[PDB]
Amino acid sequence: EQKNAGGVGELEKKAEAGVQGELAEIKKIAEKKKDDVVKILIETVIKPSAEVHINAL
Amino acid sequence: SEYGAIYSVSGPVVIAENMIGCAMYELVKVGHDNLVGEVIRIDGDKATIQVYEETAGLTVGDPVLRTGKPLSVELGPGLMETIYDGIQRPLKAIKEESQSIYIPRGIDTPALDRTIKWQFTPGKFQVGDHISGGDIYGSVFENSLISSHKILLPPRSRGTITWIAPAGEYTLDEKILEVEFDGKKSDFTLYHTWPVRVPRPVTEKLSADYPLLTGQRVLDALFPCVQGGTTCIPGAFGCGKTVISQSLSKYSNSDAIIYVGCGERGNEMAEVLMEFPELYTEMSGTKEPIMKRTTLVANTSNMPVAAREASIYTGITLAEYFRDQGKNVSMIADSSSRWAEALREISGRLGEMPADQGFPAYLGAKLASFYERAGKAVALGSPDRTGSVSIVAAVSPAGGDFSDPVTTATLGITQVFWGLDKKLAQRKHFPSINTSVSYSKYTNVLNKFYDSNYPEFPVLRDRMKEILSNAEELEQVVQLVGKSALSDSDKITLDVATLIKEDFLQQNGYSTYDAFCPIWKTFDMMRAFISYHDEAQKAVANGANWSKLADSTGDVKHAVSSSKFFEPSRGEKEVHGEFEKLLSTMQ
Amino acid sequence: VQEKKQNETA
Amino acid sequence: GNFKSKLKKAMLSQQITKSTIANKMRLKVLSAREQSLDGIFEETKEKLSGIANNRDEYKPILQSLIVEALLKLLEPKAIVKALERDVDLIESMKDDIMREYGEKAQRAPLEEIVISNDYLNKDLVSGGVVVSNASDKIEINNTLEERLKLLSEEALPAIRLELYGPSKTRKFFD
Amino acid sequence: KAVEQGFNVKPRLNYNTVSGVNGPLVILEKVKFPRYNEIVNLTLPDGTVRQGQVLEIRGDRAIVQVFEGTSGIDVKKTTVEFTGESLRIPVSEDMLGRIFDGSGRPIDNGPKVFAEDYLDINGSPINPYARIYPEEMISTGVSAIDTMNSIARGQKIPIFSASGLPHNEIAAQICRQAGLVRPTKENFSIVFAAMGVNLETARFFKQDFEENGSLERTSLFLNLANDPTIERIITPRLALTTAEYLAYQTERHVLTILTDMSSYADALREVSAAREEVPGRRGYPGYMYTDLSTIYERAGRVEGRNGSITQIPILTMPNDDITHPIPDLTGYITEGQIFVDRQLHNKGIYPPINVLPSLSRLMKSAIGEGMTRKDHGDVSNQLYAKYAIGKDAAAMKAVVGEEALSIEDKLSLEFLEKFEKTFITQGAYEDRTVFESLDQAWSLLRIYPKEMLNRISPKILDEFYDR
Ligand SMILES: Nc1ncnc2c1ncn2[C@@H]1O[C@H](COP(=O)(O)OP(=O)(O)O)[C@@H](O)[C@H]1O
Ligand SMILES: [Mg+2]
Repeated sequence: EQKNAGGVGELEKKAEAGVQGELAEIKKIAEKKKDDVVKILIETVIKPSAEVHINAL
Repeated sequence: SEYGAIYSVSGPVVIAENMIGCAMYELVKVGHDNLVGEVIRIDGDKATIQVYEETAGLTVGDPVLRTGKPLSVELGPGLMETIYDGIQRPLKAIKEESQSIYIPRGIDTPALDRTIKWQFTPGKFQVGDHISGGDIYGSVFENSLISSHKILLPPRSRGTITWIAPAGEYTLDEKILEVEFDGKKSDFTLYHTWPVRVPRPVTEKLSADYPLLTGQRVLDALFPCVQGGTTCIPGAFGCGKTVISQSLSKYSNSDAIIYVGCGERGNEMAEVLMEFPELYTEMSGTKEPIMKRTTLVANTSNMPVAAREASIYTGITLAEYFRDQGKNVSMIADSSSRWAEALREISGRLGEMPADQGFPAYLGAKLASFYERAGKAVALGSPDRTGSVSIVAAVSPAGGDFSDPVTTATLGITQVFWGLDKKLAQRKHFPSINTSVSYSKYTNVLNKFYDSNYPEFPVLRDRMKEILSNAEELEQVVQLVGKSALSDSDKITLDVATLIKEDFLQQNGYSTYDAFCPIWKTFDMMRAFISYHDEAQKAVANGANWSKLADSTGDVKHAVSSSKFFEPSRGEKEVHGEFEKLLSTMQ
Repeated sequence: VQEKKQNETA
Repeated sequence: GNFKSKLKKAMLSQQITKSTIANKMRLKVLSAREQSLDGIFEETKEKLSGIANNRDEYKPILQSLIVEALLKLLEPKAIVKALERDVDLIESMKDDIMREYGEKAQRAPLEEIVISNDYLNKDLVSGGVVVSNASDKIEINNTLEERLKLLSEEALPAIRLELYGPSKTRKFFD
Repeated sequence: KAVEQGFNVKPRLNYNTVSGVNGPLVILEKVKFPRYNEIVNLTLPDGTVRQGQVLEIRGDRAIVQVFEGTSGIDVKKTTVEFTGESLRIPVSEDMLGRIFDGSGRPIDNGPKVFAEDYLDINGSPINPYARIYPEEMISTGVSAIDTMNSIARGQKIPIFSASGLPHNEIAAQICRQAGLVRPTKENFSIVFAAMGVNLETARFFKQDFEENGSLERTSLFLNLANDPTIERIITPRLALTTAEYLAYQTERHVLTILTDMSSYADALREVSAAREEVPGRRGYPGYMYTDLSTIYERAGRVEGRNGSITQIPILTMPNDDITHPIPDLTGYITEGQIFVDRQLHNKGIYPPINVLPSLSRLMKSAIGEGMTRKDHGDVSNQLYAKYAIGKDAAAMKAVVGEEALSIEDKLSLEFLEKFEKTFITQGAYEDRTVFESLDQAWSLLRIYPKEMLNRISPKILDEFYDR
């Protein structure tokens, strides 16, 4: 019965291949929407919220 | 201006500055969310506020708006069959408005539904008549159980009815009465607000003389309460203080129930909202949901500690309002020790000197003032009506110790003490009432009632108390020296007391035959048990062997024990067959 | 506790 | 009994190997997503540096940052740490900053603005200022790097909606 | 959307005005509009960053409790930055299958959580009108719980144990075997918070989640006994905000256990003593019922969401004293308690659950016609009656001997031996169905004659007493 250790040793490199589909999808989504995300990030960073505290009157 | 500023925040206590010209116990809106709080102390321009919401996020400098009014409760139609948030705002409407499973901070919702049209019908007063506070100037049909909700003038209002509305359907905001006093005209709708911290006036305080017939044999027979009395139920954390409270709310004589959950589970206020509609009362002549006459004041433990105090005021004020309509209300306050902990938590964060166990020195005064609101009274104004407010306060002693400050104070104040025993609750002996220490000071007055309905009741009660005390003292001996070293009389006493405990005092509150036990059934069972004891004592007194007689009369004992199982449904004189099928089948 | 409160915060 | 226990141990070893492989795959997906987000933020940092290097386009931003920090401090006198690149640019705009703080705070104009001789580390800071109380105790780090660092945490749930859209299981939002 | 408001930069004030450090507490002196309950970041002279919670504000003064401890903090070079918000945890369904600090930082070598939201760890009390009363019984597999202390899905029932007792094994068995008696048509998600536990306790729980494949469904929040003490005041709220997000936000039936909730009480007393507040019993804070109820009551079901939180806090009673403040106030807040007993444990029994101090507040409604079985309540009550009488027969035999205890006492001694050694005794990984456990209860009540089973009504005594 000890032979199943090799069987589990082979389980890696199988799901490591199945997950590459989702990894590629992540990369594609990044390449698509990264420009927009960066645009909003920049406009938020340089946009000033120059207002005093509410309680400062 | 009306705007002070938050100076300090610590737990539920907010100290605000620029609060000069602020009155004690005045409501205030704290912060930008407009959290409701009450000015508890004034020191110069600094006002200390107990916030009734979560203070997380409150900033120093946040506005504090005076409202000019005390913590008030709205009183009028639409009050039964409803559950409220410690303060007087409604939880169902809150859920419907916020469309969420939480209670938003600072949400404002009118306490009474202002869109329901109520069928007002004017009373006996006409234009030009003089009206004063408490005068029933009309009635509305609220529900099939509360078929005539009296419309009373506010207690502190007066004048000559300049105008009275005709019979018809009016919302709560529609004007119903105009009354001129000193040339000034005042307008009265179907509801009015009353300060929850001021007791509602009465013409005179009567003497409570009618029993508060719960469904429990031990509480009805051994330690009775009256309508208008004060009782406390100290106990540990699983001995049934909340099951007793709910059974009383279900089967008590009270025309209305104010169930206050001051710092309790939110699944125990949910079960009341689930079972009371499914439970019905034929006190109106037809089965009407007990919920139709039972309102709720849900303020769980996860909910602000400072609203555990506004939960107890709201409940007693509602009971006083309904007593002012001629009703015999029962306020069930589960728990009074959570309101005392809230005052211990406010006092500790407030700086003044703590007492014996951190409680304020004025805890006893607060409890006394709360319990002094209960009683039988003639209601202010005409028609002449009489009402009563009973208070059933569950105390939760820290560790089950009855020497606690809250428990000692309540025992000093209350007239009935239904002390619960944890050991009995573990055996599932329910109700787990400690007969050794529990007392009822209303047994003397109830004499009259018994002399009018059950003359043997006081004597039988005293006999059963004596038997139980003897058996308590004797079981201790038997636990060490054995039962065979006792006299036959002592063994009879032990057997009788065991039978009483396991069949008379023990009452399954979640069954059909023992969910409720009417007083006639209690009296019949008491007579049966005492007669069995007398028969055994006589049989052994004139010469007999109790050891064999127990086997000989085993079936008579079985019948006495099974008297418990009679269904009360076959009311009165069908169960009363036990008068012969039990007291003549033997004895 | 009482002594601390009285003699430090009063 | 020993044989049964040891076979149970073998089965549990098999199951644990399967579970560990699955967990490492899940963490691989999560780390890929995190690295994509980090790349987005790195590009944003490069763009912020570029904008900060454009003096004419950078001057209004720098004034707005200084005025915002001063409005948060609400101190009569302030100190401004800035890149040695911007000390000259800030010196030419002190009057504008003072007047703008006075008007936006509906308060008397700022009494005094020091420009600290301790310049921000140009290697790490690409723009903006650090505005400090007169005592140098209380400060606000209104730098482009710090602003982006704060946004990288405040805006994370919005970036996840932008990139990967709504989640199928979140049924109740709040 | 609501997430769109996150695209906003809010600069933070960095103060450097620390004026005192005593125990957990740091006092900071010249705050501008201090905010109650706000979270702050203390940068130490060493440069490490710690987090703290503003416990009190007074003018310009703020009192902050530092979760990671105040060691190494000085008044000169320590700066404190005020974030302006309370403590919010990032929450995604990708939290399931992950391990975090008591502060919510990943310790599985994975990345931070890609948040779908930042949810305040204090939550909000559920509207009592929005609550559903739990009535779906969970077969824990343990006869001492299923047959006499039956747990409903959505119930909050801790395990009152003590030290040297197998309360971790009992909780692991419950999590391992838990399921509905009548399945609706799925496995629980699990949220495990550990406060001040050993390393081998955490290892036991983690590897038993490994073994049963429930770790992919599990988020762990491990504050071990070598981690900061004050960080234990946030661990159970970060774990109950993650459990809540799965329970209502993702509609996931979840079972969330707050192991060593009793340890959290020690941290609450440490903070309270540092604040010199007026104490309760044994020095514990006078507000410990309100602090333990803001954790215990974050369980249950709600009307329109098909998810629940079943909470099993684990609580070790000092000196096995149930009147101690911690177990006492838990009993007054929770809907029952499974009482792990040292007398039964020394006596060789597992699970050493003493059913007499134990209770399930939601059992009455979870058992009966059509949903477990008709004899379940009567059988349970009769078993309690006979066990309470067998334990008093065994005390009378210890001082007096068998020769002077009645026949019923002998029957109760026999009942007590078989109850504890055959019914309450049960191997680990032995899953008994509520029906097998009722059949075994009927076999033990047959020891007695039909006439002394006086806590069973004649209808039930008729159908089951003779099978
Ligand atoms: N009269 C009774 N009949 C049956 N069970 C009862 C009775 N009284 C109490 N119990 C049981 O005791 C449990 C705990 O008591 P509870 O009502 O919560 O009171 P407390 O608040 O004092 O703990 C209840 O959930 C119920 O199972
Ligand atoms: Mg209670």
